[PDB]
Amino acid sequence: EVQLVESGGGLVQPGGSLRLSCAASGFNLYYYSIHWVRQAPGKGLEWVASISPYSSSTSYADSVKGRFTISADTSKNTAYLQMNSLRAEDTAVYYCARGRWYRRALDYWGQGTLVTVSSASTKGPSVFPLAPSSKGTAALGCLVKDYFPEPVTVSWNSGALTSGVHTFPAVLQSSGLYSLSSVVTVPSSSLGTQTYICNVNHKPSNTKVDKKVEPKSC
Amino acid sequence: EVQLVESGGGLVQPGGSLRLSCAASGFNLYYYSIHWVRQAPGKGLEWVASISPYSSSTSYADSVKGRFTISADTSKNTAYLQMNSLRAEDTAVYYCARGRWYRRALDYWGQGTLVTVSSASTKGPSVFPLAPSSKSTSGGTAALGCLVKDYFPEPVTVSWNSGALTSGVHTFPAVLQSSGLYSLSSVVTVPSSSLGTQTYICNVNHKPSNTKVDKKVEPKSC
Amino acid sequence: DIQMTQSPSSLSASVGDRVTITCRASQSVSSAVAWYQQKPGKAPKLLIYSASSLYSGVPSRFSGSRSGTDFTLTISSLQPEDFATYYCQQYPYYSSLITFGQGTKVEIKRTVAAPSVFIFPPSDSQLKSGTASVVCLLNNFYPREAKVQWKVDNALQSGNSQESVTEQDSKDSTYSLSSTLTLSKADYEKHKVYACEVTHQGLSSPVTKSFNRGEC
Amino acid sequence: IQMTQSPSSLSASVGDRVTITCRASQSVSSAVAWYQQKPGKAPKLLIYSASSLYSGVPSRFSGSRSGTDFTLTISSLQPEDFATYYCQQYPYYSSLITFGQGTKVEIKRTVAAPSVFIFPPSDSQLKSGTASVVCLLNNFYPREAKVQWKVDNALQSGNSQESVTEQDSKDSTYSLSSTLTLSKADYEKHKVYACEVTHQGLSSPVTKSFNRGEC
Amino acid sequence: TVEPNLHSLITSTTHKWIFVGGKGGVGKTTSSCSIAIQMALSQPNKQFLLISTNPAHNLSDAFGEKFGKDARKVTGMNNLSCMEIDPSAALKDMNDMALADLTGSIPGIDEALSFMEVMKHIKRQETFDTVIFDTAPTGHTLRFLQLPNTLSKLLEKFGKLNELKANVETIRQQFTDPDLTTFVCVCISEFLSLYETERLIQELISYDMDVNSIIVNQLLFAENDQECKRCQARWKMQKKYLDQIDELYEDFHVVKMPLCAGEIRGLNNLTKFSQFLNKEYNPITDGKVIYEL
Amino acid sequence: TVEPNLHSLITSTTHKWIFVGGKGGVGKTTSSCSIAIQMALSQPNKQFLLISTNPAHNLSDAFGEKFGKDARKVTGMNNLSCMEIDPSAALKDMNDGALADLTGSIPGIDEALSFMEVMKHIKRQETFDTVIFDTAPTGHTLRFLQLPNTLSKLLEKFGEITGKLNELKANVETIRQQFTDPDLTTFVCVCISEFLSLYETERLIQELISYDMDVNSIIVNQLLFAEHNCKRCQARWKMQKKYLDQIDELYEDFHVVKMPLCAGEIRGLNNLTKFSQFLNKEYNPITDGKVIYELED
Ligand SMILES: Nc1ncnc2c1ncn2[C@@H]1O[C@H](COP(=O)(O)OP(=O)(O)OP(=O)(O)O)[C@@H](O)[C@H]1O
Ligand SMILES: Nc1ncnc2c1ncn2[C@@H]1O[C@H](COP(=O)(O)OP(=O)(O)OP(=O)(O)O)[C@@H](O)[C@H]1O
Ligand SMILES: [Mg+2]
Ligand SMILES: [Mg+2]
Ligand SMILES: [Zn+2]
Repeated sequence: EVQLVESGGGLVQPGGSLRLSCAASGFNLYYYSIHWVRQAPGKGLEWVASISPYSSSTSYADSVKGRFTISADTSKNTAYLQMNSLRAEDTAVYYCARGRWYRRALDYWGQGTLVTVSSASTKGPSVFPLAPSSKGTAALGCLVKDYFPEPVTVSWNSGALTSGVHTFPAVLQSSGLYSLSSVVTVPSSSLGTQTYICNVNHKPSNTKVDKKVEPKSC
Repeated sequence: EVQLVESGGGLVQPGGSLRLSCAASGFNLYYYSIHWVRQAPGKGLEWVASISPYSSSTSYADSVKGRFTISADTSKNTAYLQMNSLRAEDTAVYYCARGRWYRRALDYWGQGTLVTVSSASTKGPSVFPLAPSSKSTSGGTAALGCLVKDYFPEPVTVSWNSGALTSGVHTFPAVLQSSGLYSLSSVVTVPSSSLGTQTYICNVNHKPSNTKVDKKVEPKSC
Repeated sequence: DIQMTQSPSSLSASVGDRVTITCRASQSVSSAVAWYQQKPGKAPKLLIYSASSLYSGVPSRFSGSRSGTDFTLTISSLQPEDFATYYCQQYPYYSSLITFGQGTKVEIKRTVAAPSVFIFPPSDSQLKSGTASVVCLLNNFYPREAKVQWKVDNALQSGNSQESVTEQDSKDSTYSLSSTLTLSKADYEKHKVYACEVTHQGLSSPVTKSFNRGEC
Repeated sequence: IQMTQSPSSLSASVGDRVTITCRASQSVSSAVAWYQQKPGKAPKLLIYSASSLYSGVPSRFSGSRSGTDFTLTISSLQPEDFATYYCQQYPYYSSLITFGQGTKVEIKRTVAAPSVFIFPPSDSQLKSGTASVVCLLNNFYPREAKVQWKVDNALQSGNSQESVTEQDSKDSTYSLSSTLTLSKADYEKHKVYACEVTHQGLSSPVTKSFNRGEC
Repeated sequence: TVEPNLHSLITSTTHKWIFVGGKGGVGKTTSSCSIAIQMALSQPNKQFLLISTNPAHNLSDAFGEKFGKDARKVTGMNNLSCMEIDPSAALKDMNDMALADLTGSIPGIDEALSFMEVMKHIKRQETFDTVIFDTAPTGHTLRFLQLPNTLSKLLEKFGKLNELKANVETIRQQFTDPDLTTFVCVCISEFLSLYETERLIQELISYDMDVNSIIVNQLLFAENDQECKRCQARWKMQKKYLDQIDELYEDFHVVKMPLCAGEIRGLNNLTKFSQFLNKEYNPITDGKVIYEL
Repeated sequence: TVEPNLHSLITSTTHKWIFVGGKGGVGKTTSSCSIAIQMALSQPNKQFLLISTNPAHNLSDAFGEKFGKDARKVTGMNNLSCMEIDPSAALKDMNDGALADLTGSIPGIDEALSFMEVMKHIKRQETFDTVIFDTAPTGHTLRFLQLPNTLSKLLEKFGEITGKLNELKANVETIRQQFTDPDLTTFVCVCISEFLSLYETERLIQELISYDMDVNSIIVNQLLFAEHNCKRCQARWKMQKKYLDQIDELYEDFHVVKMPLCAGEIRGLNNLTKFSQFLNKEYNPITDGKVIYELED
């Protein structure tokens, strides 16, 4: 059974270097072609490089030409992607794939490895309340702002409130930090009598915040 | 069927040139080797030249090396032997024979073609009697014959009494004389009693000169 | 320079429906085209190679065809596991390059549903930190297409808001959307009225939620 | 490279086992062939590669090799087998083809003394300017014989030529003619012309002679 | 336009240079002889030359006639001639008109004397209408075809010399013209042939050499056969790779040739085999022809 | 008494240069790999290098691992290394580049860089004990072998028409004599039992002998050994046996090694290894006839 496993992904600063590996099993890497395909957040597939050991040939997308170098080690049945002069734009999940001499279609893919290019250092979020308006259903939530890196997990009333909850996908801000809002709709009558606490756990910074969310005291 | 046929043999002057041909049939000459082997009068076989068109290779005996050149024209399926600076020593029957790329043994031969090197001009023979002794009887019966002298070229055929007398007849092989002309004797032994009663005529026909001679051979008039 | 123009960027369909996705090559690439399926967070799967050849193990409901520079992916009878994003791909002989289409997202078709809209002023807590975020919530709506515009004192805004949308709800197949307007505490305290105007096909004219700065 | 064949000649009878050998000066592996030739005809291939029988050749013909020594064998000689045989080498390392000296296989018969005859030159020939004296050795065996011309008891050398017939098909004997050639001048200088025949069949040399112009 | 035959090429009236090449043993010589024959038969009004650029020549062995540096007509044909350039003889000849044997033994001299034949042939046109090249195996044919591009770069930087530099450019532009020059790849449906043929076609395209014809030779077609353990095994192998060739080279003329039971040698058998370059071979129909040699 | 195998060569302790050549497609690469493997297995204490002088290399394709200008070990073996000379990269290496690439496209550069490989190996001895050459087809291989003799004559005249060259001049002469030493250098001819192969092989052997290259071994490859109802195999086997007899007769002083046409494909260390054993011990069609179907796929 044929399979590929990517490794090497991690966090580096803009202008820095990083080397990915794609270890193959179930087939001889020499008689095939191996390709790197990356996927920036919310965007489509972008081929970056190819290597054919059998014809000593390599190929690169102009977007990475001269910065990236693809290679293969037939003895260990493994391919590599040497990335230099990395930029924020290079941030994406990097897949490796095969790869036939008579068919440049990609039939086997690895699970992918995440490459993040940013000068940002690890930082915990600030949690702000999205208080329900005083005057059927009502919407309220928590604004989880300015954290890094991904991910962040949010709860409501320690996991008791799950129905009606909408936790939005994080957004990368111009600052280089992420932000998301988690909202929930509840009965307007339960506004003052029932307590709502969102529980936000940012593991990479070890910050846990519980923010009670009540209306505005006029 | 596989066969080779020589042609080109004839008379040339010493120092002159002559070109022999060996036409092949029944096989394609390119994939084979062709060889020339000659045989001088009374001598053995002497390989002179060989050619392998398939390998562009040729080889020669030292006796003919700078003088002979062997070649082939595959379009007409024929091999050739170009002879220059011929000498009397080169006078012989020239055979061509075939060899195999894997076996340089000679399996197919032509009938042979005759090459004669001499400055001698075409000339008819003189026939002289070898008269029988009247009394001697030098062991057994009596001997008489005809000397056919100074002719060229070969051959000469001799008869006796228009073919009636064949028993006891010995026609010797021709001899090349130092003059460049040939000579041979035809002899026969007959009864001494029949010497004066029987007539003996040898019949000498030299075709290359169109001279036909009948010579009666009687004893010595004392 | 070579391009593969995929269309549409998105299309809605229901189970049992016949789905068609097209991809047009800028040049002739012969039949050197493949189709992939990708679900979010997972690696793509090969469906079709050589324009119309079905890859091993792929359901027969998947089909490919070619007409000139136009390539078509077809699903005969859409199944629930077929909802995902699809990409066309060319690998022409003359080129070492591999170029992908923009992709086609296949979503679940539903009846139109109007968004209930909510606006949220920046908390006192945040303003103390120096910044101001205003959130407009579009909840449980369909289809996805909708227009949100921030009007500060009836003035149009640009470049200071970001939208984020949830995946289709597993219960009712609707979307929810958050639009976030971020201003510095200085600029926020310049204007008074903050309004979010929501335009959606399910609504009988645009709905507008708003609030005045410091009106409790 | 040389191919030394032996014997130059050998006498045998029908049914005899005949053996002919050829020694290569160097090793030629098995690259040796054997041929049979009858007078006036092209040679025929009998054996190739030392010991391989060529197609169509009778089984009584056989070839063998031992180092650089090669042997042609006839198990039981037939009448059609009397002829001359030749070995031939075609070694791989050489472009050259070389033949052995040949072996003449003649028919064996009992000793027979040659009957000798001398013939003076006719008057007809003398008119033309030259003089031929002919000595005839008739029906003898074996082939070896010695002829000497003596003019006035003086020995002659280099002015005579011999010619021999092939074995007679009826009695297998040879005949020989020796011709002494003199100018008419040298001929008419001397008186006694004698031909001396030495043969194994004679219990001492025989001499036939004549005196010039004594009928 | 992708028909699985060379009918379009055999009846071509614009091509002046036809190269036949590929990995060793696949059948360059047999195919280049077959193509030359088909063109000669199809175009009685045109004269055709078949040159061998492989030092170890096989034209003479294939036809059964000796060819040399001087072009000779093929016996049995009125408009087809072969040429086997002999490096040793050619250099002595150049010396005798105006060290030679040594230069004749130097590696590359074969490619040099081949290009000189081409170069002097062009001078003649400015004769044969079309020239077919029985090239050497993949490695050295590439060196030969780079020679125009190679000579130009070397020659210009170095600096009658202008006339020579003009001639090289003439060859360079004619070899890059798809209507004038094309390269026909011959191969077999075996693994080691797959990667070298592909590697060769890709390198040729980078030289701007037109290649749109691939001859797949020595195919068994065993399932179609009279009916064997080995043949079915090897055909099973051949059919697998054959499907892959069809897929990758869909823009190429893929012409398939059967493995004959006899030997393709001599004008007759070469012709009878060459007919399958014009009209494709049908194993169901034309299966008898492989034993009629 | 020349056994139909290369056992004497495989177990040879004197041979330093082993050339494998012949007409195209007969099986040069397959055979040169098999000889290299057999020597490596037979003589574990010696290091073996397998160089490809054929510009279109097939060593990497045969083993399934990428080789280059720098000798690398064959995976699965401890004493066999391969080398496929790259004219382009090698010249770039020596220069340190457009003009370098330009010189790299000149015809003959392949044989020159190969000779240069031989030449630097001799300097090494004065590395690997034995070097096997997977040569290019007949035509260009001969020119390569003429290179020692060509350089020698050319070199002195060079000196004239013109110290470092004098050291070079001695090295070329050293190569010249070792290639003419039957104990040090030999040429193994590969061929198939076909009509067109016979005349080129013969033509090759004769020319090699004129160069004083020792040749006493012939591999006859791709043999059917059919002798039971297949028309084509029997027809072609009938053809093959005929020419096979002709080869045996002409080359009686040679090691004539006969190799079967396998039903599988000879690829990888394993299948090459499994095939090469028949270069050491003769192939028996009745007994070892099963091995032609035992090739791993
Ligand atoms: N279709 C076929 N059927 C049967 N035998 C063939 C076929 N094609 C070629 N052959 C034979 O196989 C051998 C190889 O063919 P060929 O000589 O033409 O290839 P090649 O490419 O020219 O070789 P090289 O690289 O040395 O120049 C030849 O003996 C040829 O007769
Ligand atoms: N005994 C065999 N049995 C089966 N297949 C073989 C055998 N020998 C060689 N082959 C196959 O035939 C093809 C030719 O073999 P090979 O590559 O070794 O010849 P070559 O001499 O190296 O050709 P080239 O002239 O290009 O260098 C290869 O695909 C090989 O796998
Ligand atoms: Mg060829
Ligand atoms: Mg090879
Ligand atoms: Zn079969």
